[PDB]
Amino acid sequence: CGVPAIQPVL
Amino acid sequence: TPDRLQQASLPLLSNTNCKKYWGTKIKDAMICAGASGVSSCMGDSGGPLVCKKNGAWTLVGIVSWGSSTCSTSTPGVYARVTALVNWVQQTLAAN
Amino acid sequence: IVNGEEAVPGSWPWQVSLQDKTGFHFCGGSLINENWVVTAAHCGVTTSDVVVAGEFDQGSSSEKIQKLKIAKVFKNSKYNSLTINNDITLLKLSTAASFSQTVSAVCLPSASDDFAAGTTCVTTGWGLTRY
Repeated sequence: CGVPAIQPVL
Repeated sequence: TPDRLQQASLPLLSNTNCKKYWGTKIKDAMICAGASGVSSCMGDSGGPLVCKKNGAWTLVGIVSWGSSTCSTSTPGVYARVTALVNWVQQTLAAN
Repeated sequence: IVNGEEAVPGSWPWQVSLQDKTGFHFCGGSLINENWVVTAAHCGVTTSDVVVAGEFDQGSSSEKIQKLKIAKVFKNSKYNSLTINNDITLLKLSTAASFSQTVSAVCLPSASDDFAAGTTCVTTGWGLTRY
C-alpha cells in the first residue's frame, strides 16, 4: 500500500 | 469544479493551535491542516489527506469541513484516521 | 482545492470519485483494498451512487476508468452529524476494483501513529478550485 506506480510530482 | 485531479501540499497543525481558529468545534477525532495559502473545498469531501511515513503514503485524514468560503488562511478540518482506524479494522473483519 | 495544482495522472492511484447516477461528482474517497473505499460520512453516499476508479480527467472519454457499484454503506455509528465528529463511512464494493498502475491502495496508520504539527502532507480532489 501507499507506493504509487506513477510517482506523484509535487 | 475542475475536470482534472488537483493536489496541494499543506502543513498539519496541532489541535490546540487549531482551536485558536475554531474554538471548541475541534474534537479529538479531528485533525487540522492548511491555513497555508491552499484549502480543500466543496467537492473534495471524503477525499484523502496523506502523509509519507517510512516511504509509503498513509491516510492521515479525510476531508471533513472548514471555512464556508474555503478561506486559504483558515485551517481545514479532516477526520483523524488514527482515531477511527480501530473501527475500520473491526468493520472489515466482520464483513 | 483552492490554490492547488493539477496532479500527474495516475499518481494518486487510491483516489476515487463518488458520482451520483446523473454522473455528477460530489465527493472523493480512498481505496483501502479492492473491495473497500473510505470516505466521509457527511458525503451521504447511497447504494445508487457510483465509485469511479482510475480517473484523472472527468471530461475525457478515453480514460479506461472503472465504475464500481456499491453493495453496502457503513456509516460509523459514532458519527455525530451535528458536530461533524467521527466523519467516516466505509463503502463495500459489490464489484471489486482491479488494481493496476493507476488503481491501488493507500496505507492506513496504526492507532498509535504520530503525525507531528508542521509536517507537510498532501490532499487531493476534484473540489472547487475557486469559491
